[PDB]
Amino acid sequence: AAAXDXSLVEVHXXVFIVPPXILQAVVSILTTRXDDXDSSAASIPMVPGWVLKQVSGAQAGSFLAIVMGGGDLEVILISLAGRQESSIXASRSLAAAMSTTAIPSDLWGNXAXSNAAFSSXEFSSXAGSVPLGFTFXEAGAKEXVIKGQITXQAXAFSLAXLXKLISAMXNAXFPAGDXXXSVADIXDSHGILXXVNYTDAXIKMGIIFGSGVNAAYWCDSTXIGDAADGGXXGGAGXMXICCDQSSFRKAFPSLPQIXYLXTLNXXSPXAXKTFXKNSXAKNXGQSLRDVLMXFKXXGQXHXXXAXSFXAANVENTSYPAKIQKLPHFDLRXXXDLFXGDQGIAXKTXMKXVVRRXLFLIAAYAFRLVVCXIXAICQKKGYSSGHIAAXGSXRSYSGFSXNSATXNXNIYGWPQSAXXSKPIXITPAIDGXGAASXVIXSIASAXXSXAXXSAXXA
Ligand SMILES: Cc1ccccc1C(=O)N[C@@H]1[C@@H](O)[C@H](O)[C@@H](CO)O[C@@H]1O
Repeated sequence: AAAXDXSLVEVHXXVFIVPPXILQAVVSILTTRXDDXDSSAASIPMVPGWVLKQVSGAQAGSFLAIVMGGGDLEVILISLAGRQESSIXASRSLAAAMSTTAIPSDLWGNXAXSNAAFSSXEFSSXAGSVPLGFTFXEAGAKEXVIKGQITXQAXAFSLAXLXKLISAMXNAXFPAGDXXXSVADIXDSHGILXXVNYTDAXIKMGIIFGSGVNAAYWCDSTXIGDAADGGXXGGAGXMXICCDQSSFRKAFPSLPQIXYLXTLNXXSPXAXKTFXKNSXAKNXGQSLRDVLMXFKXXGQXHXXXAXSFXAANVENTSYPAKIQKLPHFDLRXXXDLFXGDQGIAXKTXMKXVVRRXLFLIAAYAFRLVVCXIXAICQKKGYSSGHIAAXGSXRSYSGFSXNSATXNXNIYGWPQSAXXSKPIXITPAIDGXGAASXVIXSIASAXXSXAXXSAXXA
C-alpha cells in the first residue's frame, strides 16, 4: 500500500520465501534420513506395509473395508474386476461417549453390529465369507498384515487397555455374531498407494496432504534392514513402506524454520513431527495470526481496532484459503471476514498485506510439502511416474499447481504445462476404503496359497 507498509511486506517475503536451493538442501538430507530409517535404526519410522506384491488390475471379487476415526466408521463394500472397482458404503457415528469408555469391549462391539447391519443390508444371504481390510490410522506395530498393535491413541480416544493387537479384538466380536474375516490392518497412506496402483500402473507413490502429511511407496526387501527374516519372499522384490515422514528433521539441521514456526512448535503438545508442522496446512491460519498480531504490536495495522483475534488457533485453515480465493480486488470477502468474525475493520491497504501474507504462507507449505516426494523418486530412481495425492489440502486454493511447479524447480524441468511434466501429481483413488479392500485381496491370497505375510516367527 504505503512505503512503511510495503517494507514490512517485503520482509515477510524474506521470511516465508523458500528458493529451490533451500528445497534442494532439504530434499537431500531427506534422501539420507529415508535411508537412515530403513537401516538398523533411524528417525523416520519407515515401517514396512507388508505389501509384498504389486497388483494387476485383474484382481476380482467382493471385499470389505473399514476405517474409523473420531466421529464415524465407514464401512465399504467394494467390487473388484480387471482394473476397475465399485464401492458402496455406509457410515456410522461413534456413539457419543466412545473414545472415553472404560470398557473396551464397547468399541469392537460397536463395529461388529454395524458390520452385521451392513451385511444384512447388502446380502441378506451370502455363502463363502468375505475378507476385510481395516485402515487403522493410529499406531504401528505390524509384524504382519494380519497384525496391528495400538502404539498410542490419536484422534482423541482413550480407552483403557488396548496397546494390544486390535485385530483379535474385533474378530472375536465377529464370530460371536458371525460372517467375515479380518485379513489386513493398514495405514491410510498405504491404502492410497495400493488402490491407486490397481487402477493406474504408473503410480509411484501414495501421499496424503491433510491435517497430517505422509507418503508411501514401494521399496524392495533387499534394500531394507529387515533382511534377516523372510524365505518365501522373492528374495528381493516388492515391499511397500509407510514412511510416516511427518517427523523428518526433528533434529533441525535443515528446515527453514522461521520464528513463527518455533512459536507454533512450543505451544504445541511440543517438540515433534516437525516436517508435518512445516508443511501441514492445518497450522496455516495460526501462522497467519502470528504475523498479523506481530504487526499490530509494532503498530502498523489494526490501529485502534479490538482483538478477539489474539486467541491461539482461532483461525483455522479456512481463513487464508478464503482470503486466497477472494476474487475481486478491493478484497471485499476478507473485509467481510475480519470484520464481524473478529469485529475488526481493516482498510484495503491492510487487506493487501493480509492477502499477500496468505499468499506466501500457502505457497511455502505447498513447496516444502513435495520435498519428500522428490526424495523418494530420487532415492528409488523414478525418473517419471504418477504421484497419487489425497488430503483436504487438495481442495485448498492453488495448492496443486504450487507443489507441481515446486517439483519443476527441484528437478529443473523446462516445460510449460503441468500435464507435460515427467512426474505428475494426480488425484488418488480412495486410500481409506478401496485401497484397504485391494490389500485384503492381496493378503487373503498370500494366506490362502500360504505364501507368508510378515517377518519369520
Ligand atoms: C503422530 C504419529 C506418531 C507416529 C506415527 C503416527 C502418527 C500420526 O498420526 N501420523 C499420521 C499418519 O499415520 C497419517 O498417514 C497422516 C495422513 O493421514 O497423518 C499423520 O501424519
